[PDB]
Amino acid sequence: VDKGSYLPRPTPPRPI
Amino acid sequence: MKTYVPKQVEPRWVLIDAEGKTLGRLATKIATLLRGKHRPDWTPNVAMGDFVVVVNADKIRVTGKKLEQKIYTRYSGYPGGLKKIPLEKMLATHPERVLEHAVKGMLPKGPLGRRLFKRLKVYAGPDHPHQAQRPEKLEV
Amino acid sequence: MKGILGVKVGMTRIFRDDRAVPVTVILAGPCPVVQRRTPEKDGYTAVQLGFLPQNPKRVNRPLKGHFAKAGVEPVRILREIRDFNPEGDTVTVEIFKPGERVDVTGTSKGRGFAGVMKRWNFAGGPDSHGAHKIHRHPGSIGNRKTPGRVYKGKKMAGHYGAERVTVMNLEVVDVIPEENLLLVKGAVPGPNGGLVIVRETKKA
Amino acid sequence: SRIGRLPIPVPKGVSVEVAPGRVKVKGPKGELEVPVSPEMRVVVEEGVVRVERPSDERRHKSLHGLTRTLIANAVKGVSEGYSKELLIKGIGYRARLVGRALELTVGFSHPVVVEPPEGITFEVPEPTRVRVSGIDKQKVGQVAANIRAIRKPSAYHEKGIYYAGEPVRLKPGK
Amino acid sequence: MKVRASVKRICDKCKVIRRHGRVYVICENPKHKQRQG
RNA sequence: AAGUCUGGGCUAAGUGGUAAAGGAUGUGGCGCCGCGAAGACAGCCAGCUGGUCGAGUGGCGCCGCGCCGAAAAUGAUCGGGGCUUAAGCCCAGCGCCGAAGCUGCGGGUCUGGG
RNA sequence: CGAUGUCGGCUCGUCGCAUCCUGGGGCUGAAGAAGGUCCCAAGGGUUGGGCUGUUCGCCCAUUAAAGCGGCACGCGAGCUG
RNA sequence: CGCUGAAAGCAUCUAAGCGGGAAGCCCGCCCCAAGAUGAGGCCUCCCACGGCAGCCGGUAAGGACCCGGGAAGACCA
Ligand SMILES: [Mg+2]
Ligand SMILES: [Mg+2]
Ligand SMILES: [Mg+2]
Ligand SMILES: [Mg+2]
Ligand SMILES: [Mg+2]
Ligand SMILES: [Mg+2]
Ligand SMILES: [Mg+2]
Ligand SMILES: [Mg+2]
Ligand SMILES: [Mg+2]
Ligand SMILES: [Mg+2]
Ligand SMILES: [Mg+2]
Ligand SMILES: [Mg+2]
Ligand SMILES: [Mg+2]
Ligand SMILES: [Mg+2]
Ligand SMILES: [Mg+2]
Ligand SMILES: [Mg+2]
Ligand SMILES: [Mg+2]
Ligand SMILES: [Mg+2]
Ligand SMILES: [Mg+2]
Ligand SMILES: [Mg+2]
Ligand SMILES: [Mg+2]
Ligand SMILES: [Mg+2]
Ligand SMILES: [Mg+2]
Ligand SMILES: [Mg+2]
Ligand SMILES: [Mg+2]
Ligand SMILES: [Mg+2]
Ligand SMILES: [Mg+2]
Ligand SMILES: [Mg+2]
Ligand SMILES: [Mg+2]
Ligand SMILES: [Mg+2]
Ligand SMILES: [Mg+2]
Ligand SMILES: [Mg+2]
Ligand SMILES: [Mg+2]
Ligand SMILES: [Mg+2]
Ligand SMILES: [Mg+2]
Ligand SMILES: [Mg+2]
Ligand SMILES: [Mg+2]
Ligand SMILES: [Mg+2]
Ligand SMILES: [Mg+2]
Ligand SMILES: [Mg+2]
Ligand SMILES: [Mg+2]
Ligand SMILES: [Mg+2]
Ligand SMILES: [Mg+2]
Ligand SMILES: [Mg+2]
Ligand SMILES: [Mg+2]
Ligand SMILES: [Mg+2]
Ligand SMILES: [Mg+2]
Ligand SMILES: [Mg+2]
Ligand SMILES: [Mg+2]
Ligand SMILES: [Mg+2]
Ligand SMILES: [Mg+2]
Ligand SMILES: [Mg+2]
Ligand SMILES: [Mg+2]
Ligand SMILES: [Mg+2]
Ligand SMILES: [Mg+2]
Ligand SMILES: [Mg+2]
Ligand SMILES: [Mg+2]
Ligand SMILES: [Mg+2]
Ligand SMILES: [Mg+2]
Ligand SMILES: [Mg+2]
Ligand SMILES: [Mg+2]
Ligand SMILES: [Mg+2]
Ligand SMILES: [Mg+2]
Ligand SMILES: [Mg+2]
Ligand SMILES: [Mg+2]
Ligand SMILES: [Mg+2]
Ligand SMILES: [Mg+2]
Ligand SMILES: [Mg+2]
Ligand SMILES: [Mg+2]
Ligand SMILES: [Mg+2]
Ligand SMILES: [Mg+2]
Ligand SMILES: [Mg+2]
Ligand SMILES: [Mg+2]
Ligand SMILES: [Mg+2]
Ligand SMILES: [Mg+2]
Ligand SMILES: [Mg+2]
Ligand SMILES: [Mg+2]
Ligand SMILES: [Mg+2]
Ligand SMILES: [Mg+2]
Ligand SMILES: [Mg+2]
Ligand SMILES: [Mg+2]
Ligand SMILES: [Mg+2]
Ligand SMILES: [Mg+2]
Ligand SMILES: [Mg+2]
Ligand SMILES: [Mg+2]
Ligand SMILES: [Mg+2]
Ligand SMILES: [Mg+2]
Ligand SMILES: [Mg+2]
Ligand SMILES: [Mg+2]
Ligand SMILES: [Mg+2]
Ligand SMILES: [Mg+2]
Ligand SMILES: [Mg+2]
Ligand SMILES: [Mg+2]
Ligand SMILES: [Mg+2]
Ligand SMILES: [Mg+2]
Ligand SMILES: [Mg+2]
Ligand SMILES: [Mg+2]
Ligand SMILES: [Mg+2]
Ligand SMILES: [Mg+2]
Ligand SMILES: [Mg+2]
Ligand SMILES: [Mg+2]
Ligand SMILES: [Mg+2]
Ligand SMILES: [Mg+2]
Ligand SMILES: [Mg+2]
Ligand SMILES: [Mg+2]
Ligand SMILES: [Mg+2]
Ligand SMILES: [Mg+2]
Ligand SMILES: [Mg+2]
Ligand SMILES: [Mg+2]
Ligand SMILES: [Mg+2]
Ligand SMILES: [Mg+2]
Ligand SMILES: [Mg+2]
Ligand SMILES: [Mg+2]
Ligand SMILES: [Mg+2]
Ligand SMILES: [Mg+2]
Ligand SMILES: [Mg+2]
Ligand SMILES: [Mg+2]
Ligand SMILES: [Mg+2]
Ligand SMILES: [Mg+2]
Ligand SMILES: [Mg+2]
Ligand SMILES: [Mg+2]
Ligand SMILES: [Mg+2]
Ligand SMILES: [Mg+2]
Ligand SMILES: [Mg+2]
Ligand SMILES: [Mg+2]
Ligand SMILES: [Mg+2]
Ligand SMILES: [Mg+2]
Ligand SMILES: [Mg+2]
Ligand SMILES: [Mg+2]
Ligand SMILES: [Mg+2]
Ligand SMILES: [Mg+2]
Ligand SMILES: [Mg+2]
Ligand SMILES: [Mg+2]
Ligand SMILES: [Mg+2]
Ligand SMILES: [Mg+2]
Ligand SMILES: [Mg+2]
Ligand SMILES: [Mg+2]
Ligand SMILES: [Mg+2]
Ligand SMILES: [Mg+2]
Ligand SMILES: [Mg+2]
Ligand SMILES: [Zn+2]
Repeated sequence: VDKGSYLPRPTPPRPI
Repeated sequence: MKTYVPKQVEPRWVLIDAEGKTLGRLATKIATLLRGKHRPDWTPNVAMGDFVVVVNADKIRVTGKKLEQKIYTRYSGYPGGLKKIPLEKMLATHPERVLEHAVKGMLPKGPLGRRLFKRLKVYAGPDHPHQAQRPEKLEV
Repeated sequence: MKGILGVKVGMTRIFRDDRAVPVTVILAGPCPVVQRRTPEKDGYTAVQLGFLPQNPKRVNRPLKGHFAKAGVEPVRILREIRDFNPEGDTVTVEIFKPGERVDVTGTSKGRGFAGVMKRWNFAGGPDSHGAHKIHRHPGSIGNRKTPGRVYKGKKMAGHYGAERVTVMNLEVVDVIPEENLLLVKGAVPGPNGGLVIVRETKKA
Repeated sequence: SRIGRLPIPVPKGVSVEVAPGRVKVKGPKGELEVPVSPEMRVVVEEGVVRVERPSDERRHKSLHGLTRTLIANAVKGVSEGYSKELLIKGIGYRARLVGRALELTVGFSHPVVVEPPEGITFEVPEPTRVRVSGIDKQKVGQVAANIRAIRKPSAYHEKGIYYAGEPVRLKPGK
Repeated sequence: MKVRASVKRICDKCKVIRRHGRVYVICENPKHKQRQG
């Protein structure tokens, strides 16, 4: 069932 | 002065007729003999107890309704792998395991307890193969 | 219980009452008894059968001894049949008459490292609609923190075939004793030239 | 107000030997042994057997009556013998003997063959009455019960295998 | 059979008997047969 | 590690070792009437009385301990083994074991008095 | 909160039983057949479609039946988005 | 669901005892399996080696290496 959404949609970073 | 610690002794072999005796009350004694705590020079970090031979272990006796109600249990590691076996059936199929399981649970866990367990020789029927060792008949 | 060793030679169909019937032909005879197992000696009842003649150049001394005590020429294969005690010193296809039902054991064909789809008939992944490098993949293998592990016996990729298989209750369609031949209805495990065992069925 | 302490008449000439935990009762129709609680003491008097209990607590009172009746039935067993009679009611329904065996023809697609166990005799007078007989009372009642179970009395119709003297209680039909 | 936590006599011909750790009520009337559970 | 310790009693469910309204000829213990050698209760022979049986019998209340009511998700279990005139529960005892508490012996340091 | 990725689907299951079906029963206002209701039972089984992101639900055509729940509303270092 | 049957003269599947009774339970079928360290069993083969429950060395029965391959196979087996 649709409830909240406690996190943004993710995306990977870039270390260096 | 420091406490006496014995040098290795010749262990004693022992014979017990399990017939008609109560499962747990017999097991209790078999364990003690195994640990050798009947010996005045008892040492907790070495095997110095007796070898215990038991006969007529199929004729062990038990109180209450435990023939039909006591459940021995085994988990195989697989899903739904818990097998259940009642006393009655265990006696019918592997009677010596009854007395063996009881005793094993009353031994210490760990490397020594496992060794002490191996010095236990249980048989169904009145005969045992160790007359070579000439075990001394015990009354318990 | 009765049984014989044999080799799988090949498949055909024959005609019987205006019906085509798929058969697998098996070269079974002849099998010399080379040892008997007895309750007083071994604790159970069976007959060790030899099969196929071997160049005695390749049979070592411990094996030579075994054969000699049975008064039997060197054979390539030894295998037992439990609860079988032929009155004879030699076992042939004649122990099976047409209409009998049999159990045939062989060594299945080996697929080596088999994907979860070939091995376990998994559905695999979709082939379009965004499916990402998972077209032949098995999916989830578990749950989460509880139980936080994977069950024993989880169907997974791995070796497949080249293992002992028994197909049961096959009709004996014919037997051609003069060629040590057995015709069995249907399919038998393993490749042509494969060692197989034929036993009287255990179904009723 | 008591069963165990009521004395058991023993006919001529049936004997009653007594052992621990059992009594043997022989007579003109056969012999059979009666297992008895070791807590109870049976007693061999003149032409009569008595049972006495060691106290007046519950288990002992219960064992008392049972033991007396148990032996009384054994006594009557080897002398008079035991029987039960079965009524076969229903049109197509009938019974007959085939050797020692009993053949029930009672509405199935097949007839049913009941084999008499050891110590049991079958009789078919009319083809609608069956007699189960033997020296063992519990065995007779059991087999009789067995025969009846083949086709218990219908609830709506006077049809099936009946006990002699069992009433025909019925429910209305539509 | 009725299976209830409260098994009672329904008619004067009902009988509260107890077999195998369980309380039953048996009777001439089949409807009155009860087992506690 | 130290009692298979002693004496009286209850429990038969492994209760002990997970729960309620409520239900029950479970078992033990008290209590109160009813009914009966002028023959009660039960069963066999009649119409709540009659006849042969020859003892007890039927209802009510409290108390102890148990029974049911009691279905949930990975493999079970009172911590385990195992325990039934107990290794359970109630009452009364004697003994032991058991901590870095207390004691004995030695030492350190501070404080107070010499 | 110096991160425990959040619905639904797909894949793969596994467990519970308050049981949808199949097996065994008692009662029935159970004639038969077919139902009702409660008891035992978790071994196996529990279909394909239209609509909507849907879970759910409705509908079509069937079925022995088209069970209800737990597993981080099972499963995104397995996929989808 | 019964048989027999007291406590409780009747009755009661139960308190002694005995039956019947599920796709379910245990065997039975198929497959793995003695690291089952509780390491099982049978048949066969070699054998009494030289040096000072150990050591160095040469062999026996046998094993491996290497090669030609293989409906066996990732390598390995
Ligand atoms: Mg929310
Ligand atoms: Mg005892
Ligand atoms: Mg003892
Ligand atoms: Mg001792
Ligand atoms: Mg005893
Ligand atoms: Mg028991
Ligand atoms: Mg698992
Ligand atoms: Mg399983
Ligand atoms: Mg399961
Ligand atoms: Mg389970
Ligand atoms: Mg298992
Ligand atoms: Mg299984
Ligand atoms: Mg410890
Ligand atoms: Mg045999
Ligand atoms: Mg083979
Ligand atoms: Mg594949
Ligand atoms: Mg593949
Ligand atoms: Mg491929
Ligand atoms: Mg493929
Ligand atoms: Mg496949
Ligand atoms: Mg496919
Ligand atoms: Mg597919
Ligand atoms: Mg698909
Ligand atoms: Mg595909
Ligand atoms: Mg993408
Ligand atoms: Mg792609
Ligand atoms: Mg899973
Ligand atoms: Mg875990
Ligand atoms: Mg595996
Ligand atoms: Mg392989
Ligand atoms: Mg067929
Ligand atoms: Mg007909
Ligand atoms: Mg019926
Ligand atoms: Mg009407
Ligand atoms: Mg009900
Ligand atoms: Mg009510
Ligand atoms: Mg009333
Ligand atoms: Mg029962
Ligand atoms: Mg009644
Ligand atoms: Mg004591
Ligand atoms: Mg004692
Ligand atoms: Mg005492
Ligand atoms: Mg209980
Ligand atoms: Mg318990
Ligand atoms: Mg409990
Ligand atoms: Mg409670
Ligand atoms: Mg209460
Ligand atoms: Mg109450
Ligand atoms: Mg009382
Ligand atoms: Mg008076
Ligand atoms: Mg009267
Ligand atoms: Mg309970
Ligand atoms: Mg449950
Ligand atoms: Mg349940
Ligand atoms: Mg639980
Ligand atoms: Mg639970
Ligand atoms: Mg559970
Ligand atoms: Mg569970
Ligand atoms: Mg005491
Ligand atoms: Mg101190
Ligand atoms: Mg000091
Ligand atoms: Mg100081
Ligand atoms: Mg200070
Ligand atoms: Mg000073
Ligand atoms: Mg946070
Ligand atoms: Mg960090
Ligand atoms: Mg962190
Ligand atoms: Mg992080
Ligand atoms: Mg995480
Ligand atoms: Mg879909
Ligand atoms: Mg997918
Ligand atoms: Mg799909
Ligand atoms: Mg699961
Ligand atoms: Mg599920
Ligand atoms: Mg489970
Ligand atoms: Mg319900
Ligand atoms: Mg439905
Ligand atoms: Mg059904
Ligand atoms: Mg059903
Ligand atoms: Mg039904
Ligand atoms: Mg109707
Ligand atoms: Mg009707
Ligand atoms: Mg019907
Ligand atoms: Mg029904
Ligand atoms: Mg319902
Ligand atoms: Mg249920
Ligand atoms: Mg199921
Ligand atoms: Mg399920
Ligand atoms: Mg659909
Ligand atoms: Mg759709
Ligand atoms: Mg939808
Ligand atoms: Mg879901
Ligand atoms: Mg809904
Ligand atoms: Mg909706
Ligand atoms: Mg709508
Ligand atoms: Mg249909
Ligand atoms: Mg239907
Ligand atoms: Mg649907
Ligand atoms: Mg529904
Ligand atoms: Mg579901
Ligand atoms: Mg869930
Ligand atoms: Mg979560
Ligand atoms: Mg949730
Ligand atoms: Mg989820
Ligand atoms: Mg929640
Ligand atoms: Mg779901
Ligand atoms: Mg789900
Ligand atoms: Mg997740
Ligand atoms: Mg994940
Ligand atoms: Mg992702
Ligand atoms: Mg997702
Ligand atoms: Mg993760
Ligand atoms: Mg009756
Ligand atoms: Mg009777
Ligand atoms: Mg009677
Ligand atoms: Mg009587
Ligand atoms: Mg009984
Ligand atoms: Mg009892
Ligand atoms: Mg039975
Ligand atoms: Mg019957
Ligand atoms: Mg079937
Ligand atoms: Mg092997
Ligand atoms: Mg094998
Ligand atoms: Mg080995
Ligand atoms: Mg092996
Ligand atoms: Mg090995
Ligand atoms: Mg082991
Ligand atoms: Mg062996
Ligand atoms: Mg070996
Ligand atoms: Mg062996
Ligand atoms: Mg051999
Ligand atoms: Mg020599
Ligand atoms: Mg030599
Ligand atoms: Mg020398
Ligand atoms: Mg060497
Ligand atoms: Mg060589
Ligand atoms: Mg090569
Ligand atoms: Mg190659
Ligand atoms: Mg290959
Ligand atoms: Mg290589
Ligand atoms: Zn009633």
